[PDB]
Amino acid sequence: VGEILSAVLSQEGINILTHLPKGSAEAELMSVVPVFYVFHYLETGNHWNIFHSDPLIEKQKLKKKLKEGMLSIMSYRNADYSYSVWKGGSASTWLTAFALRVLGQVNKYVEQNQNSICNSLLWLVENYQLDNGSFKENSQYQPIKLQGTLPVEARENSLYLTAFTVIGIRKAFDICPLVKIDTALIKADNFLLENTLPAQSTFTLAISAYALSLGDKTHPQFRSIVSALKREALVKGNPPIYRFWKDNLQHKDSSVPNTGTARMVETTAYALLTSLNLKDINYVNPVIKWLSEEQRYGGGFYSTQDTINAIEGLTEYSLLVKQLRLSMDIDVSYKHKGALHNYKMTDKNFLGRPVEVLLNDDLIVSTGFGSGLATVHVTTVVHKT
Amino acid sequence: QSKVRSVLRPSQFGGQPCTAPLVAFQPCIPSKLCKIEEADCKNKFRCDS
Amino acid sequence: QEQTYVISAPKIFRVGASENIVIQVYGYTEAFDATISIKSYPDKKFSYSSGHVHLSSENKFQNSAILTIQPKQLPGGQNPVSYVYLEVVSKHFSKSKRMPITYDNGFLFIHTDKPVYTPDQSVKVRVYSLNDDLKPAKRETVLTFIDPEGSEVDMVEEIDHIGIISFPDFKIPSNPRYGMWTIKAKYKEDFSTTGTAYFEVKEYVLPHFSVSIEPEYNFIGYKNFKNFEITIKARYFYNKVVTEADVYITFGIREDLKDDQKEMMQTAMQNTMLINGIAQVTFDSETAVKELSYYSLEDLNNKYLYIAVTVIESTGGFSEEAEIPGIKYVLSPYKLNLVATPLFLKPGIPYPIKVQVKDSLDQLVGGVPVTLNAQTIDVNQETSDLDPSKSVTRVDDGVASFVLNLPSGVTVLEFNVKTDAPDLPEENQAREGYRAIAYSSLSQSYLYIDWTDNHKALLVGEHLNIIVTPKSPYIDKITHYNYLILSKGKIIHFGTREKFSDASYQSINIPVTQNMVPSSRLLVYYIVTGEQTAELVSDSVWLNIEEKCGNQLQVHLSPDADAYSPGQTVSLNMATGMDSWVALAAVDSAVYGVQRGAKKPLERVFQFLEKSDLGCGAGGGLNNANVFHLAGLTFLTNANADDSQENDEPCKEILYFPESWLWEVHLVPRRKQLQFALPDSLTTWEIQGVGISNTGIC
Amino acid sequence: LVRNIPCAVTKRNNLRKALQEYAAKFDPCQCAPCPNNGRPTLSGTECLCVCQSGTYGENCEKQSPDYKSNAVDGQWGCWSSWSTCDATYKRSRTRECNNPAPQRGGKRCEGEKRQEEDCTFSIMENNGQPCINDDEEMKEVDLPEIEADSGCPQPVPPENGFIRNEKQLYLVGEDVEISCLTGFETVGYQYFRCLPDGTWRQGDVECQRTECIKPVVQEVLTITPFQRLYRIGESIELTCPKGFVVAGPSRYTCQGNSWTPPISNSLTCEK
Amino acid sequence: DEELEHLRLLEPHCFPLSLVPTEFCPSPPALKDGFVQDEGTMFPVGKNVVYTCNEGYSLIGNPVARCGEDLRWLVGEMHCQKIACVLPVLMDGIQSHPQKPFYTVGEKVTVSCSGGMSLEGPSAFLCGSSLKWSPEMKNARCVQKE
Repeated sequence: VGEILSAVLSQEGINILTHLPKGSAEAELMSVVPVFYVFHYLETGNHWNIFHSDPLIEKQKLKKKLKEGMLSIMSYRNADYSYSVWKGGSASTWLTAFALRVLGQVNKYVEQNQNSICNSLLWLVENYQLDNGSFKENSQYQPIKLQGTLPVEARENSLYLTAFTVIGIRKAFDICPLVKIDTALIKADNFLLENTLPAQSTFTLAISAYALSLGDKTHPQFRSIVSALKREALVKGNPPIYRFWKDNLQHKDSSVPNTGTARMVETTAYALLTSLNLKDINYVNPVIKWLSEEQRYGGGFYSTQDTINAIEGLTEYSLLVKQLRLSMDIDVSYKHKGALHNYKMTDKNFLGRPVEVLLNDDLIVSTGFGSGLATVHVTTVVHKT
Repeated sequence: QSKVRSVLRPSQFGGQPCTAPLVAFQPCIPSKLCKIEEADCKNKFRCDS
Repeated sequence: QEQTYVISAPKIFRVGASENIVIQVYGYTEAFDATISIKSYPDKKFSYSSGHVHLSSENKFQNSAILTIQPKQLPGGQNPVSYVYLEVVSKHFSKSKRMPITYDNGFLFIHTDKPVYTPDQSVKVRVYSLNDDLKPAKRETVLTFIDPEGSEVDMVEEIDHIGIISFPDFKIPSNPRYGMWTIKAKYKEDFSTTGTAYFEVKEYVLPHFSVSIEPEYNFIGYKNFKNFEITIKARYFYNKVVTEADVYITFGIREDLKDDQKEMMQTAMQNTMLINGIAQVTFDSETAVKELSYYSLEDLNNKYLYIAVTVIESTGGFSEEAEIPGIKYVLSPYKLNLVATPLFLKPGIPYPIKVQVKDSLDQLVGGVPVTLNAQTIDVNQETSDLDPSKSVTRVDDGVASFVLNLPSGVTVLEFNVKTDAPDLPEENQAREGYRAIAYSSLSQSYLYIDWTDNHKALLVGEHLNIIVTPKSPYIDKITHYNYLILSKGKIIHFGTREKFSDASYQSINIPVTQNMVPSSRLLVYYIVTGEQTAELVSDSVWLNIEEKCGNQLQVHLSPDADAYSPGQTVSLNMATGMDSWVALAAVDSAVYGVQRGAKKPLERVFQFLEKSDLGCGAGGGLNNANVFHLAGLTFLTNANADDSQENDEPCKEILYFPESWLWEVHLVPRRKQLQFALPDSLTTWEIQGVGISNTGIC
Repeated sequence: LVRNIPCAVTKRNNLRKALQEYAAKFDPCQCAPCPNNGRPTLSGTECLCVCQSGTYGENCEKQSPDYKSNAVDGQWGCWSSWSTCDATYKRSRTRECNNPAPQRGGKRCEGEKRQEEDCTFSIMENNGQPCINDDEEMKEVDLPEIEADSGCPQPVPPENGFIRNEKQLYLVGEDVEISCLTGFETVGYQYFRCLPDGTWRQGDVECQRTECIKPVVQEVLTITPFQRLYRIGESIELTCPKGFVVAGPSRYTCQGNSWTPPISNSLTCEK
Repeated sequence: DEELEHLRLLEPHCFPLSLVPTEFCPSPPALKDGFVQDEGTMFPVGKNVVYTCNEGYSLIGNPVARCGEDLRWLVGEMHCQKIACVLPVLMDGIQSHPQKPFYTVGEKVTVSCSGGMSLEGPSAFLCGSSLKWSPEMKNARCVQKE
């Protein structure tokens, strides 16, 4: 795996566990949503194997607060499985996709009634899909800037919203894979792949890159958009020590956390998430180094989106680093005969001695679940007339 | 390492001044290293200052 | 500023080494203790080592602490510790300095039983493994074979119990890549030293006779371009001349010592008969090249004459191919360099200068005439000149020695040395020039080592006798001067040399010890505190010591003859000064014949031990801090000096028919006899014993 | 002004924070009010009064015959503490402007009674501030490395291939693994071995076509998208099921060569 | 009272010094077939000491001990392995003639097989490492026939 650049939330993530009042005007949502993410982060690591100090170890109480959160958010579900900013508010597709994202993320840890997910997904598809402009938003009358970003408004607002909704669906369709939801993903991914490439804004480019990374990681259009994003990147150092993305100069004013720094962090975290999904650790590392230096984006996070996406990205990166840890006992065995060799591959002993495979058998190489990544090569040497 | 205290009220109208020092400093052995960098301002002429 | 101290330390601490740190204090007269410690940096929190030393009149206020940074006490992990605090504490002073540490303790010598292997052979390999003290390291060693692809092939770790690590035989993989395989050895654990060796995996047959191409010299210029005699000799490895053979010579104009279009010279391709094993030949570049190619002159060819030679026995089925990869056509053949020349003046001491003359594709040219001319700059730039002295280089050393009587007024000398090449103009007889600067004493408080240019190697157990004169305004106050003897990084000896009543001072009379044998460095220093201000005054000289082995292992066969006979039972006698391990290897001399100049595995091993010398140059220095730094030391002092200004670039100044058998390791308890049958090969068996004991490798 | 120094941005933000704290600690709001509506000022830890013209003495205590005006001007009180974050996660703090209360026609306090700040929270573990400068951004346009190691540059993959493990420079003997885009599959030795010379040992690998991606079209539809990927052999209908008239052929199918239809054009039906 | 310790710790030469240690460990513990190669009494708190084995042995593990602030020697796992080879691996009862519990490095063992039986193995081999023969006496058979 190479350099495991290690970055973590402080125990001051008690700030997120013990978040600002659960008040009206969706303040409840801001309070509880981050708790899912922080629970996931703690799950994805030693944090509930060990705290050296200031322990958040009472994962039982944390899970209680988590499910009380999931209750509070399910409260926001209207009659016909839309979500709304208010119990009686205008049905928001944005909010609904956000909820769906949350619920999909958490369903790996708390089982929840998937029928509601199916119904809200097919609601979002059938009522608000339209061609070229998927998941077009029903008027919420205002951007709730505390919860939404402030997108770019004139153009690619629809590319933003399609990206957001595709992300949510990709996070939730895995737990209700109804066929028309897949058809809707085909539609939305195709529209993103076609519309995104001449991106006006790095923010939109980033988010849509992410959304497609959830989808066909290997589509040529996707790889083009990636190759763009990778060039919007800004760096320091001859080999980049830090890498990040900024647009519209929303960076001159980074002294205090604000909408500009919020957006910059958002688009960076999307880029990062993307990369992770590409599994491009060498790329990722200087982005984790940037994201972990609070000062470079004004100290704290501002709004929800930046914060959640940053926590997500650190979670994923942790995950990835674990998955890459080489620990792979590789069986090689002939097909019709006994075992031939057992390479006990480990980061202490990553090198497989060349083994002679001179018998005429068809040759099998296999490994368990194991861990990490290896490559096995057989060379065939023969004399041809 | 520094140490600080606050005026709970200032002296005024000729009352007794805050004769004691308001900030204190003590030698310490750092646990960490410096990460400051040279100016290294590319083409621009670096004065001796 | 009467009360002052110097603590002198190796410039760099080797982890796991024992670093002898010596403290001198001046102007105290009451005895006091000091502690010298190594503490973790920057926190000073962990004391890696500490030494309590008593400073008193019978000590003469001079003592040393043996401090060792044990490797497992450093935190390790993802980051190595690059720095540590050397600290001193006493009633009178405390100071601490950030010292660099290096994880580089000891030496790994990889001995490969042959330079060359066919496939299907196993390369027997063993590593000789020595501590920084040149003792058996007893560290397990990771040994890594790199195919010339550079791909890692294999790793094997073996416990070191002995200072000899007999690894399992490495069977050449069943489809190797031909050419230069690499073996890397590393200590498994903390120390990150490395050893490296190479072996060529090649399709070959042992050549039957050593065809030798021996040009008069490795360059062609105006003298030779018309006529260049080149001698062929061929001898069997049983060393009897090839009494007759057909010699085929072929020539090429090679632009570079690279894979090339050789532009072979059919004009010059030639035959001769190997009269009694020799054939003198000459190549004429005129008739060869003008008759075949545009090039009228070596003005057009600052290039190489390729030559290849086939010797066919003429009355036998054997044939052997020999080559010279290229002989340099050159307008300007030579270059000067200094050897062992400090470039620092000692005003009033004869300044020795030694230039070597090297040719292109450098060898020592031996007999070139050299002249040296110089300008002498006195104080206030009062400039003057010296007459151009001439000397011929020493034929067996390449060195033209010079000595300039310098007035004590000289502040800097700048001198030029040029080849008086009789066959060239100066415009081709290359010329060089150098600055030599005086010690730049601030007080003018100088110290000189009166080392009489004794570059002839000193003999172990003889008494050194170095005169030292602290010429100072305040010699009234300089009761005594201190000396340190350095060998590798370590301060092996330190002491003090009284002023006699006459104001003569004791010589350094100490015997040269076996721990000095590769080389040593003498540094000499005093603090004089005239007026109210101290000056640290110092000098050093390079000491060339004989490569005397400590155990002096010697190996001989018991019978003797012009030649033994195939299968003859023979006794090998190993006789040693002390109990020793000894590792034996016999190889067929032919195997080196597979190559041109294949160096014996442990060539010049003392010249590798020399690389642990932390100093550079023949001694001297620009300044007291510079004298210490170039000696490979650093110091703590309050005497108005520090060497933190002294950072510099890395310093490069120069000063049955087996092919191998007997691959064995034996305890030789001062004497041992082996018996074995000599194999059936009619060849010279080069049998190499390598001793290992508590006194290192021999 | 902290603008052109090493770590300028770090020290600038530190000194902003500092000036906040310093104001908070030494603002003359905490002085007792000066007489005769003089201005209190707090030099270090002593409050001094700056006197209105027509008032004199060390603390303006006595006034000239013309200073008949008895109006008391309402100097600001100290800012209350920031309130706990509200329903919009804004904190706010207020200063009454009571110190003294404006009386007998004295001027009201000029500055805004209330200030509001968003609650913004530092969640990352703190190593301590990095030294950061106004020069610390550069794009793609950064200089190439000297690459004197001579480790191989990133190779050009086969067409329809991509580099699995992209790196800016590869050490000698690194496998770089080629892999084929969605339509395509690696047949052969997908791996290139970075040789010490910086040549790649171009592997015997080519991306054959197995699949065809849902085609781009000149229209909102003119199609039925049965799949994202249609196997070699399967077929597709470009179709305009109502009102609009076909201006191009309909049935099309994946051959592994390419799409039989035009890539640049479709039925261009009237919708 | 902040003066009483902190400046004495930072600038110890500036106060009445007390340089001779006051807390000492006991003697380092003994070692089987080895010894502490050190001054046997001077054991201040925090002093390192290092063990070595007697001649014919190698110190496996960590040679280094430290006198803790508890006045106990913190010492790692360590053991003196003998240099000599273990027995040749008698998988087939092979009649090793010069039988010993241990065989010096470079000592030649000679081996045969019961008469009428015949070793599929080298009759002689030299010890190379305390756990490794040369040739590798992992295995040799006896049952074969002349």
